[PDB]
Amino acid sequence: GSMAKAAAIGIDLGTTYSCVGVFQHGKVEIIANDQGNRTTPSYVAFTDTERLIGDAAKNQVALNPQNTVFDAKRLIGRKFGDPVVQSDMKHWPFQVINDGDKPKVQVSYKGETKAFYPEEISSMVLTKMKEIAEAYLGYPVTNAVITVPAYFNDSQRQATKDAGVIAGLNVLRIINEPTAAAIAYGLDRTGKGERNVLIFDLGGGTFDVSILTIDDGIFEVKATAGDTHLGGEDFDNRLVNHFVEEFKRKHKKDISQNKRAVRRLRTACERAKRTLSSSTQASLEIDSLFEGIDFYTSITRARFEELCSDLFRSTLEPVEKALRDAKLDKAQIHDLVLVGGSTRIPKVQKLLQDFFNGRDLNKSINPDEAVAYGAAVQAAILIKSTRAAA
Ligand SMILES: Nc1ncnc2c1nc(Br)n2[C@@H]1O[C@H](CO)[C@@H](O)[C@H]1O
Ligand SMILES: [Mg+2]
Repeated sequence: GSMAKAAAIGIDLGTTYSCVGVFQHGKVEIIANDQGNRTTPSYVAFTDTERLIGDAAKNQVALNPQNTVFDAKRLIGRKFGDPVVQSDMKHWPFQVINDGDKPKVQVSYKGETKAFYPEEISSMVLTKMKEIAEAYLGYPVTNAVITVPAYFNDSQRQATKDAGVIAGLNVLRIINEPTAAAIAYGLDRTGKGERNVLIFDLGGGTFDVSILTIDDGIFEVKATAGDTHLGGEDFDNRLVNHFVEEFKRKHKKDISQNKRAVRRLRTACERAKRTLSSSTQASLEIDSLFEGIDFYTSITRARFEELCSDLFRSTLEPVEKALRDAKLDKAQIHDLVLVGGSTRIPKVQKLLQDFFNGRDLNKSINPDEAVAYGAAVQAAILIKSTRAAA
């Protein structure tokens, strides 16, 4: 009669990390990749012999910075002359070239110089997310919902669809990331009446606040605000500067000019930062960090909180701005939703909860997974083809 239909997938195509989910048996499964990771780095690396995507690309970045591409989402659908592009290029070790006022990333790959459009790099990330899903489902996947930031314009949305098409995916719909996080919590399934929802999205490099109004399952974006210069990497930087100073005090040595030592320090700082979200202190243990000196130390959650105190407080400025733009008072927000791994920081949670006079934060769906979760819920809804009974 009618053959069983393959599941459709939800993909959060993130700036730094991507995530894939599938809605089956009345629930979402966020799919781990073959290294056991529930999120995959949005990285693509090029060598003389291979094209590596995800963890394999990020894990070899230290010695191949010129040919390992990341942050293509910051270039997608933008003109080469866009001031955002021009500023971002100064921070990237890979080459960005001008092709008819359209940026392309240029690398050494399989014996040649090759340039790729941002949508081609994103299609490579989407191919890896599709393969992650197919390894779990055990059959080919065709249909997907892909998410984008609410502030993406028509060109940025079309370039994201183009990336899905290059990857061999049928793009069911491009949906906003804050909308997908709200869908993950069923905030569009609460019946008749208006609900005001604030999405608090703190990423690796950027911070976004969105205010949505939901009325009978219909979403309206009421206000967006944020800080392009606020993310998890800024907290890592504060710990790096702190430990560089500590090594100077303790051993009378400045490590800051050995890239390997700085990199090993930063990698350790990011893990210590994650431990501090669950524990009140964390050890830092690096063997032969510089001049054969073992660096065995610790940091309390209180000291880390003091180090990033101004940065954590600054998340409340875009919250207040978004509320003024939406013409709403904080008491009028019905639901608060946390998105991004950096939102696990207890002090970040406390500052926001205190701002909203003790209100509960929706954080039960892993914040680095909520967007893919909502996208998977929507993908299953979009492929339904029920014919009405008489
Ligand atoms: N448990 C956690 N506590 C604090 N931070 C975290 C945690 N988990 C993740 Br993931 N992060 C950070 O989220 C960002 C995602 O690009 C990176 O800066 C990660 O370091
Ligand atoms: Mg995100």
